[PDB]
Amino acid sequence: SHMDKEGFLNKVREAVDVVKLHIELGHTIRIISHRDADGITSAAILAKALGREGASFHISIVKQVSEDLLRELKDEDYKIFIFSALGSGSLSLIKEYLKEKTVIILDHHPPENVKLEEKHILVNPVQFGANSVRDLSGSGVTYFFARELNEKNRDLAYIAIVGAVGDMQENDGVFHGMNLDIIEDGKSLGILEVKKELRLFGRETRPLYQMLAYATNPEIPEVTGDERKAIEWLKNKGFNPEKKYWELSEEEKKKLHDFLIIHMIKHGAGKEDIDRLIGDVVISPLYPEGDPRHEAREFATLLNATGRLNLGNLGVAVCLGDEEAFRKALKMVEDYKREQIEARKWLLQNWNSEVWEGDHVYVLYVGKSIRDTLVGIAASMAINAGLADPEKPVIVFADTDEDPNLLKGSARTTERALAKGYNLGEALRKAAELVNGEGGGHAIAAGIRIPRARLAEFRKLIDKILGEQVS
Ligand SMILES: [Cl-]
Ligand SMILES: [Zn+2]
Ligand SMILES: [Zn+2]
Ligand SMILES: [Zn+2]
Ligand SMILES: [Zn+2]
Repeated sequence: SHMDKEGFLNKVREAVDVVKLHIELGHTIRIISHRDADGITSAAILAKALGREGASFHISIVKQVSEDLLRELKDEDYKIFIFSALGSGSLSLIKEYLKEKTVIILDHHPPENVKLEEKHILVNPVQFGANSVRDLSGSGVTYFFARELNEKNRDLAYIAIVGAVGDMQENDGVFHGMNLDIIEDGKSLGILEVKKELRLFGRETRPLYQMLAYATNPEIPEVTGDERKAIEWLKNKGFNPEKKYWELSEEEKKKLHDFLIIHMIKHGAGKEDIDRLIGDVVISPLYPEGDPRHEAREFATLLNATGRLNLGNLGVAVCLGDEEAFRKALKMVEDYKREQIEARKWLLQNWNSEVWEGDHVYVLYVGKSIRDTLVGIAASMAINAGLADPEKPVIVFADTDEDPNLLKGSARTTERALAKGYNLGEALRKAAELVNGEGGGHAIAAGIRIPRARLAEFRKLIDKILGEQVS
């Protein structure tokens, strides 16, 4: 991909001029953001930037943009609404319910192909040639929005990268697009640094054997999910398994990298998984070593842990420096990682007996066996554990926490399937229209909410829609 970076920044300037019209008049800025790391960092960037301009703001951290949400926002008396890290897939609904309000969309998902009214400004790098999952995240769009508003907001560069890491925008091992420009801004201020290290969770707070056993993207053969074998392997290679990765010297890290690469080669791992095991890791000298805020992936996991318990507002406070909010949030990470471990064990046990395999898709309905906010991780795990054909997309459904008759689904696939022509966001958007649902997202990763009554109909429908995308 090749962005028109200046054309995108010109659009950012247009949105900044609009929001300053309302700041001048003392209008309270209504902010709607997503509950994962990309949305939480986005909300904190807006909260800090708008605080620097003396503006007032009201933040709501939500699970998605829905028609039910927009009907609630229609009755709110705010003059301007800012959607961050979401909203691109709901332009028609935003046009309908917020017609007489000013709306700013700071997002990176493929936008719905509809025209907007003059007071609804879409700020999306995809419209300027960006790859939606590599070149910039929602926190990155919000960062450049904040930077154009005030140059001092460059000190939010690390927070913006935390959201990009939460969105796995360095999933192939390196950063791309305007994420590299954010990194340069943070390096100029000395608030972040890019290392070439093991790209796994647990650099700061986990012992080495849990860092290896937790690895699911990519998995480490025979070691993933088995802390006892991880301990044996580390000791056999001359490492203290209880030591943390940050406590290793640079010489020991390189020795660990060599052993892991040899291990994956000996067990037949693919080249793409080997090449992304070691790569860009962003750390921040603003925080001490051993603190999860010191590394972007641990920081993002910490924020996701707060949003998992409907406490994303606590995660926003952590980004803004609330140390008491940090002390609470730190106690939420362990149960978050444990639930992912149990989710993988449930997948390995029940995939064969429960999965619905069509000609172009896997559809797995877990009921409540996996939390609805974890179906995206579950779908990726099925691919990364070898349960699913890499060229066949995986959709995992779970009952929503709020409505047992409503399902939340996440679709995930690989680059090999994208080469076949599959586009999960486009397919889910079309299928949702036919079963009274709401769906959309990236070509490689998308989500959908449908009534539980429509599950059997949806499986036949999405299999047909995906099959027609095949080039
Ligand atoms: Cl999703
Ligand atoms: Zn160019
Ligand atoms: Zn997303
Ligand atoms: Zn995002
Ligand atoms: Zn690149």
